Amino acid sequence: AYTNSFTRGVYYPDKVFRSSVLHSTQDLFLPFFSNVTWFHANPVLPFNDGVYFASTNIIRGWIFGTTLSKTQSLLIVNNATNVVIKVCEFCTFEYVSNLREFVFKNYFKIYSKHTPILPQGFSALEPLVDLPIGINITRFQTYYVGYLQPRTFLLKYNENGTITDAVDCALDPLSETKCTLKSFTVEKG
Amino acid sequence: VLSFELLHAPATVCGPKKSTNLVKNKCVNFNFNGLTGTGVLTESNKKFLPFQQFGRDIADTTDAVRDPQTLEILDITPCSFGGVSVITPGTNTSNQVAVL
Amino acid sequence: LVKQLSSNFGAISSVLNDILSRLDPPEAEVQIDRLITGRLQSLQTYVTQQ
Amino acid sequence: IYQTSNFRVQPTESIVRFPNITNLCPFGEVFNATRFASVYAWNRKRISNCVADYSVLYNSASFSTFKCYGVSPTKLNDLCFTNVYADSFVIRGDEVRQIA
Amino acid sequence: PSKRSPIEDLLFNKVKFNGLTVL
Ligand SMILES: *[C@@H]1O[C@H](CO)[C@@H](O)[C@H](O)[C@H]1NC(C)=O
Ligand SMILES: *[C@@H]1O[C@H](CO)[C@@H](O)[C@H](O)[C@H]1NC(C)=O
Ligand SMILES: *[C@@H]1O[C@H](CO)[C@@H](O)[C@H](O)[C@H]1NC(C)=O
Ligand SMILES: *[C@@H]1O[C@H](CO)[C@@H](O)[C@H](O)[C@H]1NC(C)=O
Repeated sequence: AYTNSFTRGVYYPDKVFRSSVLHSTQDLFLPFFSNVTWFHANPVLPFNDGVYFASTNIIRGWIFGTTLSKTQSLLIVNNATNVVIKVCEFCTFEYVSNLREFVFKNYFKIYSKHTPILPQGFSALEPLVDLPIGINITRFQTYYVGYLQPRTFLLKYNENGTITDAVDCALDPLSETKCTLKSFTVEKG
Repeated sequence: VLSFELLHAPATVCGPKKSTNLVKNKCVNFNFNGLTGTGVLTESNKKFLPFQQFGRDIADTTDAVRDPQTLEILDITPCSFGGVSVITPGTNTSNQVAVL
Repeated sequence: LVKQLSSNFGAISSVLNDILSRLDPPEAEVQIDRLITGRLQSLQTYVTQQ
Repeated sequence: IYQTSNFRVQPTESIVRFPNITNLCPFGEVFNATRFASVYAWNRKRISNCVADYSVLYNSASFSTFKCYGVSPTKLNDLCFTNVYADSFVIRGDEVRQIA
Repeated sequence: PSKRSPIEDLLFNKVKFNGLTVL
């Protein structure tokens, strides 16, 4: 089955504090009201340019790599004790550090955010991982699966610097007018 | 071949330079692993996320900066400045002036 | 007018102190000239409209 | 009443704050290596969390070509970076002008 | 306190820099 994305999968584009300002930026985002493939109870999926992942203990982790064998590949397996991150042929790299969302994208960037008991609403995502490893990824294996596209967004910051609303600048003509006017409310005309 | 990027991300490599102590409420030319500028440094109460270092405003200007070593947030304000106007009568009558 | 202060105008950067602390005076002059020309044109337009 | 000049407060002190670390950067492992790689299979090495010192490299006087695009070599010991890429290979003497 | 008419009050109730100043 399929599901609409509603308004989900918006992270912090950069690490610069802002407050009470309407900022417009361009980056890879999950388009609003987009179809997300549904999986339950598990084959491989293409990576393309960034993947959105969301699920609702049983989940083990995620693995990345073109052949997923003979060439270098990613390996990110979570653990009850801490977390295990290593990269080598199957080393070349090692590292240890309701609703669960992840915005894995490709160096390697990871964002995460957990919310109490897909729902309708808005909630941002904060960055956690910025490991500098460079290698191609084409296939992904490990819920719901999303994808990223290069669409500009309009972001709204409250007084404390927390994102509370956003506009998809390429969704509808009303959204285009909102982005052009840099306002969330449009007067008659 | 050496290639740089000079991005605004948290710096990792630097020159062999040294470091001094912080001074507040005095017009100084700060240099925090780059980012040269002049202004008055006070204590900023703005809430920062654990991954948030640089502050910005409607027109940028980098109003808030976090300490690299001690890891403390600060506020940046430009030093006071303004024009000067001279108020005088005609030189025929007298030659005394008052400035504004 | 305020927003027009953050344009490269063909220079390596839009920060005067940044481009001054990175290049020597032998070759910082071209970037400085580009920035000067852009900002002067912006001021001229603003003054005419006013 | 006439306007004559402008008033501006001058700075008094200098503030420098760099992240204090002592990991001398591994440049010898790249410049002194016994065997380099073929140009068609050049070798890349990342560099991070090191205190670089380009002054000693610039004063080795054993190099026949030191061209820096977008930054002057003398001013290299005053600014900070996010990451540095170093890659090396071996080519003929005629083709040295094609690396530009 | 400002000694203006009710209509004037109604009219009056209905309506960090670098080199820029207001006189
Ligand atoms: C990764 O694999 C794809 C598919 O063959 C290829 O186009 C790409 O060049 C590879 N990445 C690198 C860095 O060579
Ligand atoms: C911002 O933080 C303050 C606490 O410093 C809190 O009282 C206020 O509710 C927060 N703003 C919002 C919109 O929640
Ligand atoms: C700089 O020095 C202070 C005090 O000696 C120390 O707390 C801090 O961790 C140092 N910074 C780095 C990046 O090591
Ligand atoms: C390489 O070896 C020479 C030999 O003395 C030494 O002077 C130099 O510091 C070493 N490292 C580099 C980067 O040249």
